[PDB]
Amino acid sequence: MLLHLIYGPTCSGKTDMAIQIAQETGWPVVALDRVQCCPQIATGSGRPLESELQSTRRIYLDSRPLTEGILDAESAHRRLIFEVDWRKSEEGLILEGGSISLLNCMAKSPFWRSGFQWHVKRLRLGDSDAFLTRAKQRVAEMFAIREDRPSLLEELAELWNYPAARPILEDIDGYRCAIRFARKHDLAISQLPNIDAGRHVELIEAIANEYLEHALSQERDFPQWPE
Ligand SMILES: Nc1ncnc2c1ncn2[C@@H]1O[C@H](COP(=O)(O)O)[C@@H](O)[C@H]1O
Ligand SMILES: CC(C)=CCSP(=O)(O)OP(=O)(O)O
Repeated sequence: MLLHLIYGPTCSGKTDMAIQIAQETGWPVVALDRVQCCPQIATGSGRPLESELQSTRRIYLDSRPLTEGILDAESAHRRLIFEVDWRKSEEGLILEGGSISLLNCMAKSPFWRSGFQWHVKRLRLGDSDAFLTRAKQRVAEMFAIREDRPSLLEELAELWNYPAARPILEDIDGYRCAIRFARKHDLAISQLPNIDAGRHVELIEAIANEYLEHALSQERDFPQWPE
């Protein structure tokens, strides 16, 4: 089997790159992401829109309530090995994502050491300013009110109802920022999606800066995959 590994920092265009290869080849893409396995934060966690898949398939390693905690990395790694192992008859698969703890498991795992052909692509963080520009547009996309999917702020207000979701979302990019932003301005979290004209802009810029923080960590902690 051919495994087309696309990894790299947040807001690097990885997902679209993967969808395009998947349109051409017909192969599924397995999301190398733990946080995307909670569909209740589909939007904030980066899941492509159903419209954006262009009819390609995108495979998550689990589907789990947020309050069950984010999928741990060794469990996600067991799962990934299984989604690849039972498709072993197929020409190729696309593995795309930015999970730091999960890429590190793949790099320690003997499973990948043997038995596959590979095309490996590592996307890198650009200049920070260009990064923040892409980040801010991404966040505004995740903030847009559509008919077909809850916004980030809507996902957050829904879950804030459940006290056990609170600690968990405080450890997730975007959400952590949005929560801190609410307390900073004395806003109920319920209120974030009604927020004045130019406070929308502060919050977007604040999240983008949390995304770049994360992308810096990804660049530090990522494995160096051989290619
Ligand atoms: N898709 C995602 N969306 C939001 N935050 C994420 C995402 N993936 C990782 N994180 C953050 O980075 C830490 C996850 O570690 P990892 O999966 O090992 O990169 C999480 O604890 C979140 O704080
Ligand atoms: C880490 C966050 C906020 C979203 C996950 S999707 P990504 O950000 O890994 O994706 P792209 O490189 O934009 O496809």
